[PDB]
Amino acid sequence: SMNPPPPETSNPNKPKRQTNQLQYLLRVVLKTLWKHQFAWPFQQPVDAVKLNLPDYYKIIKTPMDMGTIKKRLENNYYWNAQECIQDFNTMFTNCYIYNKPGDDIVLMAEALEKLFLQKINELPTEE
Ligand SMILES: COc1ccc(Br)cc1S(=O)(=O)Nc1cccc(N2CCCC2=O)c1
Repeated sequence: SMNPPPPETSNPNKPKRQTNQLQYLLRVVLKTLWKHQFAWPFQQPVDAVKLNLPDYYKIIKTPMDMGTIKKRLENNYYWNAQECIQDFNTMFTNCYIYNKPGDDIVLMAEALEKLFLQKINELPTEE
């Protein structure tokens, strides 16, 4: 009960589109970060029970993780690339809010974010 319902990965009344940029976000950006040695804490919603983080969802009220983003991309949840990019940024931002600079989890987020930005820098112009 300490864990909230996970963020939705489908929403039938939400509008969505498929674009070459969203395809790139799944095939390149998500794939790259997913396979990284530092991906594992971010591959699923924070489990405040398993990880003994009872304060986590008192502090982080807009949770996000790459497991959710992966399913959202696979399920064509997004209207555009910016919506997806926002989810990645929410995930990083949450980490920096909850944890202390220089913590192991923050070092991992920072490495992933660096890679993220490198991949985003090559995002193709739309169509
Ligand atoms: C002592 O616990 C750890 C130490 C270092 C690492 Br790396 C991971 C863990 S953990 O995954 O067992 N627990 C843990 C603790 C604090 C923050 C986060 N997370 C996960 C993603 C977002 C976020 O804030 C998880």
